Amino acid sequence: ARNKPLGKKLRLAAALNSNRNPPLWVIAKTKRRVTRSPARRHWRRQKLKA
Amino acid sequence: PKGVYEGAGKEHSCESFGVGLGIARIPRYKGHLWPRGCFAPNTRGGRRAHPPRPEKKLHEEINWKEKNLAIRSAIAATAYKSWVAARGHMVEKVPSLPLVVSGDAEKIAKAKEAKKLFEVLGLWPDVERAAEGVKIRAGKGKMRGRRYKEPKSVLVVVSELDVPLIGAVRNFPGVDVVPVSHLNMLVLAPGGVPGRLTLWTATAVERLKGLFL
Amino acid sequence: MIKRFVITEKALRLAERENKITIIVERTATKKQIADEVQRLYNVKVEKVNTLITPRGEKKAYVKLAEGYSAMDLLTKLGVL
Amino acid sequence: MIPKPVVQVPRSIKSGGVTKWKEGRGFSLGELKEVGLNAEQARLLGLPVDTRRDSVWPQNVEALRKWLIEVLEGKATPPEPTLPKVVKVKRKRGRAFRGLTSAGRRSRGLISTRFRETHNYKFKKKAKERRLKKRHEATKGLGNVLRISRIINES
Amino acid sequence: PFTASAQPRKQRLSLYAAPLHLRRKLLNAKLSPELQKKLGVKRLPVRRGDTVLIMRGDFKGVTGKVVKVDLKRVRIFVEGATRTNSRGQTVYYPIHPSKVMIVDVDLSDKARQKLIERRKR
Amino acid sequence: RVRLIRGPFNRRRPDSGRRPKRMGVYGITAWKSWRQVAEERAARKFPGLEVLNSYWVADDGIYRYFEVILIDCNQPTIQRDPLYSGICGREVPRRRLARRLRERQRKLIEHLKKTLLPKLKG
RNA sequence: GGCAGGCUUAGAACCCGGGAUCCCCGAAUGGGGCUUCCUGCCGGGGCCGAAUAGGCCCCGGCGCCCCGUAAGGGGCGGGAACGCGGGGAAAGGAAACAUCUUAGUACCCGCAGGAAGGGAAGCCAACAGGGACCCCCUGAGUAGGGGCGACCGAAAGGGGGAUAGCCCAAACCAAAUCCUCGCGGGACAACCGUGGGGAGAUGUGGGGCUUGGGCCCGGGCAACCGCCGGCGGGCGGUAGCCGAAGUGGGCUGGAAUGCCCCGCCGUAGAGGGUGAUAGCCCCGUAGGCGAAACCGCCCGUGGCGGAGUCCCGGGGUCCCGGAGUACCUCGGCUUAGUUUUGCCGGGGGAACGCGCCGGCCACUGGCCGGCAAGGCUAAGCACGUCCCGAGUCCGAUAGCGCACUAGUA
RNA sequence: UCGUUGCGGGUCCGCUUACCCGCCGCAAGGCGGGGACAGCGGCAGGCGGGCUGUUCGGCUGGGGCGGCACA
Ligand SMILES: [Mg+2]
Ligand SMILES: [Mg+2]
Ligand SMILES: [Mg+2]
Ligand SMILES: [Mg+2]
Ligand SMILES: [Mg+2]
Ligand SMILES: [Mg+2]
Ligand SMILES: [Mg+2]
Ligand SMILES: [Mg+2]
Ligand SMILES: [Mg+2]
Ligand SMILES: [Mg+2]
Ligand SMILES: [Mg+2]
Ligand SMILES: [Mg+2]
Ligand SMILES: [Mg+2]
Ligand SMILES: [Mg+2]
Ligand SMILES: [Mg+2]
Ligand SMILES: [Mg+2]
Ligand SMILES: [Mg+2]
Ligand SMILES: [Mg+2]
Ligand SMILES: [Mg+2]
Ligand SMILES: [Mg+2]
Ligand SMILES: [Mg+2]
Ligand SMILES: [Mg+2]
Ligand SMILES: [Mg+2]
Ligand SMILES: [Mg+2]
Ligand SMILES: [Mg+2]
Ligand SMILES: [Mg+2]
Ligand SMILES: [Mg+2]
Repeated sequence: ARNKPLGKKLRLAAALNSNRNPPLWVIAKTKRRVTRSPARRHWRRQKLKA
Repeated sequence: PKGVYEGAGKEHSCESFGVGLGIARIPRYKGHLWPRGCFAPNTRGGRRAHPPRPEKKLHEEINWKEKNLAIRSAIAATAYKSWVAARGHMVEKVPSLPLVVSGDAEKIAKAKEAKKLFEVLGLWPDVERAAEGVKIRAGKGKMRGRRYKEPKSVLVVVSELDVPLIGAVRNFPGVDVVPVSHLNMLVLAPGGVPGRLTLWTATAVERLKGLFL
Repeated sequence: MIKRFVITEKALRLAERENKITIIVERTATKKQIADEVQRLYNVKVEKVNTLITPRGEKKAYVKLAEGYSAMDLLTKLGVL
Repeated sequence: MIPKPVVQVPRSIKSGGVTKWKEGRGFSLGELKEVGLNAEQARLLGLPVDTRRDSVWPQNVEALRKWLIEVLEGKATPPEPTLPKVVKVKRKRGRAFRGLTSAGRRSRGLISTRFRETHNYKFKKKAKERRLKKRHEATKGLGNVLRISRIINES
Repeated sequence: PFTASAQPRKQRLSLYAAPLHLRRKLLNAKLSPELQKKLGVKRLPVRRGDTVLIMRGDFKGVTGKVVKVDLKRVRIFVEGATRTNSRGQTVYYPIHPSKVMIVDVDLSDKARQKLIERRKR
Repeated sequence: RVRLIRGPFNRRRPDSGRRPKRMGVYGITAWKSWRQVAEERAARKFPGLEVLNSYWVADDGIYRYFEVILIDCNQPTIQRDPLYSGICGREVPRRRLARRLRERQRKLIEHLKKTLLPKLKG
C-alpha cells in the first residue's frame, strides 16, 4: 500500500534484511554444510503475514 | 521398567476422511500435509501397537525357603571338581575342594599380597583365564555401556564385612568377594549353572553353620 | 545519535551541488535533535533538515548547511571520504 | 533405650474374647503420677505423653521406673523433649476463595463429619486409585466377576 | 568437570562439550625420564615452545619443537611432522598430545612454575 | 457489610443434548453458601486483604446481609497479634526453641536427682 | 574447518560468585493503540529565535481498588506438573433405553505453596478398652447402594512412615496496651529514657485453653512465657587441585591398543579418548584435598521484655464455656449411608453445665462416651519446567513432532 | 400456598412507611400514582413437540399390507 503505518513498515524492513542466503565464506567455513537460510523467501511465493 | 512415551505417535491432528476419495480409510493429517498417513501402527510415524509398559512384572519372585534351599545346593556344588570344571573354571592346580584357607588370610590388605596367595593356592590360572577372556561383545550393548563381557573366576568368602581382604582381591578380573552372610545366587551360580570356584576362609566356614538353614 | 555518513553517488552529488551532508541516525531522532547534534559535533550552522526512513528501517537525514560552511570540506575534515 | 508404652487393643464383639497388646500413643497421666511426674516434666525428658488415656498399666509403670533410674544416674541419655521445636506458620492468601473460612469448612462437611467421610475426600481418594490402578480399581466390575464365577465354580 | 557417569554417551558428551579450561587437561603428556628426576613431576600439559618426541604414527621417533596448540581440536603441531600439499606448501600433521613425550620444557613463564610445584609436592 | 440477592443460584437451562436427569432448573442450588459468596465479594473490593470470618446480620424479602471481617497482613499492629499471626504468618527460629528446651531439660534432670531418685529407688 | 585484523604474560580465552548496561511491546500502570506505534498535562532543562514571545526537543511524575493519621505500604502478571473451592457434560456401557453408569470425569471459573489440603474428640467403641492428623499395606470388593440390573462401594479395627502441641473470645482486673516519628542510649537489633501523632471503654492489654477455667487461702523457684539474631566455631552447596603402574623387544600394518616374548600397578580391571581391540599413552576411577565471594544448615555464646502468668496443697459450689447455630419441614445436588451421608436453597427454630450432643428407624428408661456452632500447627505423602544417576529400552521410516540454521520452513 | 407483610379500627374498612411505577435532581432528596395489592423467591396443580432425550419387535419364496404358522 502507499499509506503505511510505521509499525508495519518496520516489520517489512526486518523481513527485507533477513531475506538472503548465507555468504559464500560461510559455505567455505562450514565445508558446504551451511548453504541455505530458512529466512530465504521470494516475494511472489512465500507471503509475509505482515 | 521400560516403556515408550505415552503419547508417541498419537498427538498429531489426524482423522479418517472416509470412503469415496479413492484412498485407504486410515487416519490422515488434517492440515497442509493432508493425505499423509498418521496414527495407525502401519503408518510411518504411527504409534507402536504393543510397546513395552513400565507396569510389566519383570521380577520372578521366589519363596524364601526355596531360595535358601537353592543357596545350600549351590554351596555344595563348590565342593565337587566335576561341577566346578563343568562350569568352566581351571581347577587343575587347586589342591582340593572346598578350598579353605586360614582365617589369617583376612588380614591381607594389598592386591599384590593377595595375588601371591592366589598363586600358591593354585587359583591364579583361573584368574588369568578371566583376564585373557575379556572380550568386546557383539551388538548394541556396546552403545549402552556394556562393551566388555568378562568371565567369572573366583568367589572369595570371608567371615564378615570390612575385613582388609575384601579390598585386596576385589580388583582382580572376574573375582567376587562377599562376607558369608551375604552369599547369594548371583555369585554362587553365574549363568544359572552350579559350581563356582570358591575360596573359603576357615572363619567363614564356621559362621556358615548357622546360615541359610 | 549519528551512526555513520552516507557517501553514495547520490549523497556526494548533493554535497557538491546543494551543500548537504547525508547521515544515518537513530530512528527516533527528530529534526530538532539532528540539527542540534550536527551543530555541536562539527561547529557548523544547519539551514534545514529533511529526514526519511529507509525501507531497511534506518533513518536518513539530508542536512543542509548554512551559507558559510562547506559540506564537502566537512566530509574531508572528518576523513570519511 | 527409652521405653515405649504398651496398651491393650480394644476388644471388639467380633473378636469373641481374644485380646492382644500394641504400642500406645504415649504414657498415661496415671502411669506418670506413680513415678512422680506430670505431663510437662515427662515431655521434657523425651517421653511420649498421652493425657487422653485413662488406663494405668503396671508394666508401663515398671518400664518407666527402670528407665528413669538409668537417666537420673547418668547411665542413659534422654532424647530431645517431646515438645514443638519449630514454629512454621505461612502467610495465607485467598482463604475465602479456597474454602478455608468457617463458611467454606461447613459446606465442605468438615463441621459435621470427619475429613475421611467428606464428599470431596471421597472424590479425590477414588480418583487417585483409578489413576494408579491401585487395589480394587485395577479391575472394573471386579465384584460382579467374582460373584458370577463363585456361583459357577461352587454349584 | 568431566562426568563421573559410566555411560559412554555421557563420557563422550563431556569430552566434546568441555569448555576451554577443561580441554587443557587433555593436553597432558608424559615427561621423559630425565625430566622426571629434574622436575619431580610425571606429566605436564604440552605448551608451545616445548620439545617433544613423537612415539606413535608415521612420524614416530621424530623430535621437534611444538609450534602451535589447538585447544578446540586437542591437537598440536610439531616441527618435523610435516608434509607438502599439491601446491608445494608445508603443512603440519595434527598430533594428539597423548602420543608424544616432552623432552625439553619451556619454563620462561612464571605461571607455569606454579603448576610444577603443585605436582612436585 | 455485604448485600446480596438470596434464593438459589442462577442455574442455567442447558441448550444442547442432555439426558433427562440433567435438564432440570428449579430447586438446584450451589454447594457454596451465600455467606462464602459474600466473603469472596468483599475480598474483591479490598485487594490484598485476608478474610478472617463473617456472620449473618439480617434478611429481607430479596436480600441477605452479611458482615465480613478482613485484616491487613502488612500492618505492624496486625502482624504481632496472636490470632491474626495465624493468618499473616509467624516464624520462630529453631535455634531459639531448641536451645530453650535443652536448657529446661538439663535443669530438670538435676532437680529430679535430688527430689525423685531416692523415691524411685526406695 | 574461510578471508582479514586484532586481543592476551601489565595474565586473556574459559569456569564460578558478585556487579554494570538492559531499545519497543508486554500485569504495563498518564491517555490512546486498525498496526509493538502515537500522543497530553505539570515541573525542570536544552535549542531555534532580536526576544522573557512563540515553537520544538530531552528528563521525571501522573493506573485501578485498597490499608494507614500521615510518611508510607499492598493486590495485579507468569510457572511443566502437582494442590484447594466452585460450575459441570456427552460419547460409550447396560448387547435397545429413560433410573443408573461413564463421573463429580473431560472441560470451564476462581485461589495457593514449594508442597497443598488435614490436624488436637460434642471421636471411636462396648462395660474390655483405644486416644490429633495425613500418607502407605490390610480390613475388602466385606457391610452397604443399585431398572437389587449393569455396576458402585465404605468405616472401625490391625501393621507401618512420622510424631507436637497450642491459641482467640468469655468469666475476673480496667488503660497497666499497641503502632508510628524525633532526640539520647543500646551487639547496625530487640529494647530502655523522653517528647509529639495515631489506635483504644463499642475494651488495647493482663488472665485463660480438659489434667476446664475464673474466684479465695497457704507453701516453693528446678519459676513460666516471650522478643532480637550480633559474635565465635563447625559442616554443606555454587569453580577446582592431587591421584599407581610399559608407550618394553619382535611381527603384520598407512597407522597398533592386535599376535609372540618379557615386565609392572591395583583401596584404582567403573567408563571414555587416542591413526584397528589399551589396567600401566591421556582423561579419569579407588582414595584424598580445596573457596576471595554468595547461599544454606547445625552448635556454643550474647542482648532484652511481661501484670508470678510457673509448680504443689486446700476451699469452692458462686461466675464463664462460641446462634439463624443445634433441631423440624419442603425442594434439589451428592453419598455405601440404607425409614440412617454431607450440603445448598425456601419456610419454621432451641437450651444453657441442675445444660447440651452422640451410641445404624422414632420415643422412654438405664449405662457408656463427650462438649459443636472461633483460629493455628512441624514431620511423615503429590508433581516434574529443572539438576544428577541408572538402563535385558530405541538406534535416523526407530526413538519425543524435532540427533541437523524444529515447534523451524 | 409459604415468605416478603407493617400500622390503626369492627373477615371488612382505612392508612403509609415497606414494596412497585413515573417525573425532577450529579447526588442528597423532593413530587405524583399505586399499595400490603402487585412484584419477587420457594413449594404445589394445570396447559405445555416451544425445547431435550429416546422407542417405533419378529417371522416373511425381497420388503410392505395381511396372518400369527410368536405360547
Ligand atoms: Mg499471490
Ligand atoms: Mg514413532
Ligand atoms: Mg516372565
Ligand atoms: Mg548385527
Ligand atoms: Mg517526511
Ligand atoms: Mg470400584
Ligand atoms: Mg447416553
Ligand atoms: Mg500504556
Ligand atoms: Mg497469581
Ligand atoms: Mg472410553
Ligand atoms: Mg446401550
Ligand atoms: Mg443407541
Ligand atoms: Mg505440609
Ligand atoms: Mg497448610
Ligand atoms: Mg462414584
Ligand atoms: Mg482484651
Ligand atoms: Mg589427575
Ligand atoms: Mg594415569
Ligand atoms: Mg462449646
Ligand atoms: Mg524422526
Ligand atoms: Mg540406515
Ligand atoms: Mg401477593
Ligand atoms: Mg409466584
Ligand atoms: Mg422431539
Ligand atoms: Mg418395542
Ligand atoms: Mg423383519
Ligand atoms: Mg405383518
